Amino acid sequence: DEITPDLWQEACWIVISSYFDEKGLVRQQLDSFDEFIQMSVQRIVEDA
Amino acid sequence: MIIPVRCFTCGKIVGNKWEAYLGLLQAEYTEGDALDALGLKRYCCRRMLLAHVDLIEKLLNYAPLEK
Amino acid sequence: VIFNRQPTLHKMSMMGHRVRILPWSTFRLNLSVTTPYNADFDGDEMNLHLPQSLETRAEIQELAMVPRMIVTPQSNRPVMGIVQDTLTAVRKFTKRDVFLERGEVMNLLMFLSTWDGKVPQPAILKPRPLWTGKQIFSLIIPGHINCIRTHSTHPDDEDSGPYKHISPGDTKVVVENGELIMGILCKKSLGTSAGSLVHISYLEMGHDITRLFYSNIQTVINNWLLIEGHTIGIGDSIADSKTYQDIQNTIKKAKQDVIEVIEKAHNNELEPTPGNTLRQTFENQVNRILNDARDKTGSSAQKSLSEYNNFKSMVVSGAKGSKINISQVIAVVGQQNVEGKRIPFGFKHRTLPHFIKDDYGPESRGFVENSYLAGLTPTEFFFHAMGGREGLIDTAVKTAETGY
Amino acid sequence: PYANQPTVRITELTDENVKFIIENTDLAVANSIRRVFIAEVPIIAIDWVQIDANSSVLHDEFIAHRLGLIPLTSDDIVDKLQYSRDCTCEEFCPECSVEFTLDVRCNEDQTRHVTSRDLISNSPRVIPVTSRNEQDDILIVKLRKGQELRLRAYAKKGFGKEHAKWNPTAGVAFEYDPDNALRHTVYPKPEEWPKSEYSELDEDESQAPYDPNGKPERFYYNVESCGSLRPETIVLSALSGLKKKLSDLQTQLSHEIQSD
Amino acid sequence: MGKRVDFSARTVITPDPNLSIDQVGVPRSIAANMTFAEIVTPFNIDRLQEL
Amino acid sequence: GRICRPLLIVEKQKLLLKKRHIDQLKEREYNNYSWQDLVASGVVEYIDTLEEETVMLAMTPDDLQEKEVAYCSTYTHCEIHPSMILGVCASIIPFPDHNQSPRNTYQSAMGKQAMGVYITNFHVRMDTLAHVLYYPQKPLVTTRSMEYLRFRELPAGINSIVAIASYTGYNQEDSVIMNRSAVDRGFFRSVFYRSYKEQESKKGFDQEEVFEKPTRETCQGMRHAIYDKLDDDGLIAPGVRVSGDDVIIGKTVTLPRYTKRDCSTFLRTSETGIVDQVMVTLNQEGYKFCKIRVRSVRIPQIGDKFASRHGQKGTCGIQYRQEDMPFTCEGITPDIIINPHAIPSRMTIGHLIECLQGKVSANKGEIGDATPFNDAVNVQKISNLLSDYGYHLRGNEVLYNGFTGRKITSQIFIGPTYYQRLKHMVDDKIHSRARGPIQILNRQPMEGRSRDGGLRFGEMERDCQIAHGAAQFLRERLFEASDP
Amino acid sequence: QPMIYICGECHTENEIKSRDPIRCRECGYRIMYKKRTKRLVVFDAR
Amino acid sequence: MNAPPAFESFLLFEGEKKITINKDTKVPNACLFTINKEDHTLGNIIKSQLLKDPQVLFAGYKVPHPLEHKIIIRVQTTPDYSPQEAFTNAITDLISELSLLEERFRVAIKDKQEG
RNA sequence: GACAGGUAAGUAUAGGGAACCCACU
Ligand SMILES: [Mg+2]
Ligand SMILES: [Zn+2]
Ligand SMILES: [Zn+2]
Ligand SMILES: [Zn+2]
Repeated sequence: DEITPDLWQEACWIVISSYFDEKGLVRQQLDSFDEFIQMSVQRIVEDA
Repeated sequence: MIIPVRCFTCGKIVGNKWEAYLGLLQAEYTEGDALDALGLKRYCCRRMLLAHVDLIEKLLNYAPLEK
Repeated sequence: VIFNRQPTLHKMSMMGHRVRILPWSTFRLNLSVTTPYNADFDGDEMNLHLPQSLETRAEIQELAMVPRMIVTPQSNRPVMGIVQDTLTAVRKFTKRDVFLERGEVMNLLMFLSTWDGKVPQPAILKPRPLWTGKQIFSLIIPGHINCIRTHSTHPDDEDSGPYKHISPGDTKVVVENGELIMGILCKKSLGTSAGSLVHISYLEMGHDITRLFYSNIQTVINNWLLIEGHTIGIGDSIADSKTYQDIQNTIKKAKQDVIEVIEKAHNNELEPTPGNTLRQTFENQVNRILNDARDKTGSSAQKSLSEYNNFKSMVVSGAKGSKINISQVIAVVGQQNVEGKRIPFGFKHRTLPHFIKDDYGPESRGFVENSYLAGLTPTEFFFHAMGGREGLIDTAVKTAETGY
Repeated sequence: PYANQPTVRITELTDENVKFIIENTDLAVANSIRRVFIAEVPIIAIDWVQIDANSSVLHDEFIAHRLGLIPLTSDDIVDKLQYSRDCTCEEFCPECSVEFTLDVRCNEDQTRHVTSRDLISNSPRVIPVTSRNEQDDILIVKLRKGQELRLRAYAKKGFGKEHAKWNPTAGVAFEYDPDNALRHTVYPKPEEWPKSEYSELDEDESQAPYDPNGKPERFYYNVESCGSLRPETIVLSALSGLKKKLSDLQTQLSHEIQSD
Repeated sequence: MGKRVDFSARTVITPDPNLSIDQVGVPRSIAANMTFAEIVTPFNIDRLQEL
Repeated sequence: GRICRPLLIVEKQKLLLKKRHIDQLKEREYNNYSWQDLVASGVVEYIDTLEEETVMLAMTPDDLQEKEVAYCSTYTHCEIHPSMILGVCASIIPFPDHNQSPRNTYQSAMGKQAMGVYITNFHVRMDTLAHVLYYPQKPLVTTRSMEYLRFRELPAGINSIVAIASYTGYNQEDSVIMNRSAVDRGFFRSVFYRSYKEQESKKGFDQEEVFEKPTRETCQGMRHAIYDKLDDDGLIAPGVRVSGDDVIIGKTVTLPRYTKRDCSTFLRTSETGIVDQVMVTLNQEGYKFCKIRVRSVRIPQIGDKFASRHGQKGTCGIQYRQEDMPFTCEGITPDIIINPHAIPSRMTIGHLIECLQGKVSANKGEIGDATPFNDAVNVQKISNLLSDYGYHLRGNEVLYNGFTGRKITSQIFIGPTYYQRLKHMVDDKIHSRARGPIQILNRQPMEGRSRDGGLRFGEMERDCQIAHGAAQFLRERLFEASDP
Repeated sequence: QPMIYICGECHTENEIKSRDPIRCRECGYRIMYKKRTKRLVVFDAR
Repeated sequence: MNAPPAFESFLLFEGEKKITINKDTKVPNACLFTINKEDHTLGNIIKSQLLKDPQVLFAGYKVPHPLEHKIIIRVQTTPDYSPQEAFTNAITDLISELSLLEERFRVAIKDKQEG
């Protein structure tokens, strides 16, 4: 059930692999722009 | 982008080795074993093969400018 | 042509040169002139101005030419000197046990431009002719200048004890009648320092003679270095297991001392020194302990160094590096400091989230207990990055301040 | 006051390399021989290229560079060939050049490998090394469908000094004093230095005892050929060319002295 | 107090031990672009004519 | 805008992560288990700085491991891996934890300058400026992190046999000697693409622009450059050689040698190459709009900038043919030689370790791992491995002087190392002037080499000349040579 | 006179005349490329 | 742009003397041979042969500048001997060396080929 | 009328600036 250190190296690197597969590298840019378009524009229009 | 024709250091022909190296790799030889089989003794040539990245396939993924 | 490198800090930043046209697309400089220009070949670009009239040409030829600019009025001492490979090579060359065969002396002699054309009597005739680097350098030296210097590694007690004029280590330089009688040349004897051999050459012989002197030193010593060889590698960074163990013991003892001091301070048994709050006193004690540990470790590493070690070669010749540098490479890197203090508690009573609160230990406050070769644990790496950032910022600000 | 009496021993000989030893000769002579192997042995290689069409992902200079790097069998044709510059023909001629033509077009969904096989020579005696009759052909470029590559080239004589492509050798291992008897090097820790293949020493021993009267003899060579020439051909041509250079120098010296 | 000036070149610098300290290597292209005015005299008239 | 990083959660003294999680992640392709699933399961958790202030964190599970004197024993999180603290540029550095930090900082920028394959589809992009290396190579020594920077897909640099030795002195002061034979074989050769653009504007019926092959009899503003290279459309064709100040886009404008003024676009002065390709379109306003991409093959030469991954940069001092270069007992010769004087003060011990492990990996037929904080890798282990392959355990070797064949008294450190050629090339910086065009406002020399400008004899230069006392030279520099 | 251009999308050849609005007659695509010149071009294989 | 043509290394430019002779006035019986489009190969072999020659008080070579392809050989002989004669004899002896080595190598290659 | 071939006559084969940004030593 646990992870011995020898396994732990590969385990942590697999974790990082999955993280980067999921997210990418410009995830912050893409998510910020997507949130802007999706929410903020309508919020501004309504607040007007 | 493509396997260099000669080893930069010593000048041994390696351009005729990339396909065979890939064949061995898919034949499950380790990289060192494949290099030895191809005869790349000097680590200059071994580098020439190991470090190579054949970008030409990615380049060929694009359609030509002309039909 | 006048030759310049921004920023133009002093007179020697702009100096005259005679043009020689060679194929490729760069200005080719002699290595010596780099020092006055404060130039390195890391991509530095330089400007060239061509005087257009005979009057300006004469002005430059008589005032700004590098030979005339050899000695600066700023500190009445030469600005250029033998540097880098040439300096290390000459230090090795002028060692006592350097002997040259007929052919080797042959090549070096003809590279010596000012040579009179007479092969000197070899310092050894039987069982086989052999010259010495000292002989060849005596040929290089111009005129009949007399000079006395001391090699960098010259022990002080030698001057008092016996063998005063016959150095067991050959660490005393004596040029007489323009002949290197004895000693190992180094930065002390060939660099910009006052009373250096180049300085005395300029003072006695003409600036032109000193120019030829520089050129001959560089050419001959480089050609000999072709044979001699000089390198640096992991072998020169490795130390013996005994010295590794000694350094580990020193570090462990220093850590234990710091722990004892911390425990005493927490028990309140510690008391402030005059003119210092208790916290200042505690910091002073910790810093003193760690500095002593680093000094002891560096001394141990330098002792462990062998005569073949290239780091020691280079530091001794004065071409590059320092004993502190060798200590950092071999033994602990040492304490990291920001604003002249240990790493501040950026977090809440914590340098990093990975330490308990109110931890004033060496590791907690950023003491790199590992040598560069041994690598750095992530926290030590971060703290070292902080220190380097401090240095870079200091540079980037002092540039503008000093310019103004 | 006169020449040595060099002797030779071929310890190995294959189609791709020759290993031998030369004794009773000067280190200077040995090193010059090595340098001639590397640099001053004539060879035929592509040096003129005209790209009628090139749709490949690679550009014309890239393709020409690879074509030049391709080696060509030059066992005897080079000797007959004269340097293009020396030759009188206006543009090119058999005496000074060899023509090649390449023309490929990818008309299929699978990648087409334009290898040295496609290099069509005019003189059968001169051909790509791999095309000779297992070694595969030297890849030049890959073409996806709808692509083409047509070009006409000329290979001429030349030696490595002018450009590495004429260099025949593919690794010239040179050695002498396997055991460090002459002490030309200095091992701070000789024990930790692996024995040379030619080393003749007991394992406990690190290096031969210093020889004050020693001099570099028994130079070991291992010349690997790039397939352009048989290694023995490389060695013989190198010696011939060095002798030729010395003879020409003698002629020039005689002319100069006679004029003086 | 400061100006841009003609007859000035600029380029990267590389080491060259084989040059006297007072010498400077210059590319042929820069030398060609640069010219120094020389007055004609019977002494140098032939040389300048050849130039 | 609140920054945040992931962290493995710790309860009591054990990670919430488990071997089952690791296996599911391994099989992520099929079972579709993913990082999002990890986050949902709650093994990992995002933490920002403010929360970090209270979090108690551990390097690795080793800290969680019980100890004779428990330091914390109350951990709450654990690093996924310490190396993650680095960024993109810093990640490509092998053994960064063996260098003085400022050198890592320098490498962070020299990496940005390295030439490689900036994008797979470069063949179509008409980017204003681009550089493409002929033979990129993934480094023989790689941090695990570059697997995600995709450096393998788009490497920028070549693994090169480097000997850290003094040789003829031409590599002194951060200079590097280079193997001319390697350069001939394509070592570090690259191609430089420059994109020019032009458009014909019909702003006014009175005055309009047109692409064409102008003729002296009609148009007036022609230089002596030949327009034959152009075609009937005022555009050059691909595969055409071109030199500096050579018209490439013949354009003309209708005046209010008659009724036509030349507005053609010439090739940048001192430049040369071949027209890679031409594209013709209409801009937003229908006007004809042509972009021309021109490629020039840059062979590395004296003065070109190169750099390792360890803050060690230098210009190619000189190039020696293979026979001139020193050689091992084998035929191997160093592609590059770098003065040893770099390392002492620089503390780029990572450079040396990289060279050693590169030799090891090349001999072993593998890719070395230079992940920073990896206890499993150390100099002693690397040296033992290297010795196993019949080499000196520290990487030293016996080299022979190329010119004379004689052994070299010292044994040279030599081995593979990843080098990278920076965009700044001497050909793009060389510049000189003798009475070129001058500014309009003041008649002083123009600025910038693209305009054939003149160098600035600045205030400190004036002051240095004042100190020299060269009054006449100062007068010439500031008055007679600038704007009499 | 002919001035054959290759369309980007359909990769089709088509003549274009001066003052002619740039648009592939075949696909209405506005991006075209000049065909490779016919001039003699040579490259020493250095 | 400034890169010299590769052939320039070995090709004598129009009107270039392959070899030039001067007398080193500093000492008697001393000559300087400036050889163009030559390098360490010839320089080293000739120097070694001359050093082998006993009458030669002085023999050596150097490359004044690597970017240039010229070499200078300084040779001083005994008064009863000429540097020109020493140079010629050294070249002759090297030529004999090469001829002997060539024929012996041919013999060895043949013999290895048969077995 | 068109179109294909030939003969004769005329035509065609002077230079930006600012701003900002990035990067460099
Ligand atoms: Mg600099
Ligand atoms: Zn190789
Ligand atoms: Zn011909
Ligand atoms: Zn279309």
